[PDB]
Amino acid sequence: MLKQVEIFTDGSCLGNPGPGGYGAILRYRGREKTFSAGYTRTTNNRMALMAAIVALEALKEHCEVILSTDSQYVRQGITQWIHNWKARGWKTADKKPVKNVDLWQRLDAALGQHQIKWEWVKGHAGHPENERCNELARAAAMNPTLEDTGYQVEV
Ligand SMILES: [Mn+2]
Repeated sequence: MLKQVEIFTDGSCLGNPGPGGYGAILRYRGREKTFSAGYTRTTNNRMALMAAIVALEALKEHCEVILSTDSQYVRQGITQWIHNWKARGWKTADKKPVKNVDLWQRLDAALGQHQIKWEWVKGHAGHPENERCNELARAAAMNPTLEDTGYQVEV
């Protein structure tokens, strides 16, 4: 009846923009899979989206996902803009390209693959997993090996 999985995520960036990284943990009945990658020039918002995107796309079957993130930006996108974006060809109020459309569309595609249960956490603090994701994100940010291809300007 759909395996239940828990995903923890964290995006971290040394600047705005600047080197950044994402950290994600996927827990299933005890065991977990780690995901991390560093980029030379990106933003915290994009890394936060990427963390979720990567964890979700790694699932090979429909699952019930409890997705935890401390990103206020992802929370706002998910809870207040995603709906209208799709129902509008991904354009703002006065018909204009939405910021980070490349990652939001990719996330939306992965979210539609599962039964999602978002968990809006307030920072790492007392969440072992998210704290762990932050560590991985920072570590990747300090040793970036990829370019955030979908990032240009508009900041
Ligand atoms: Mn964080």
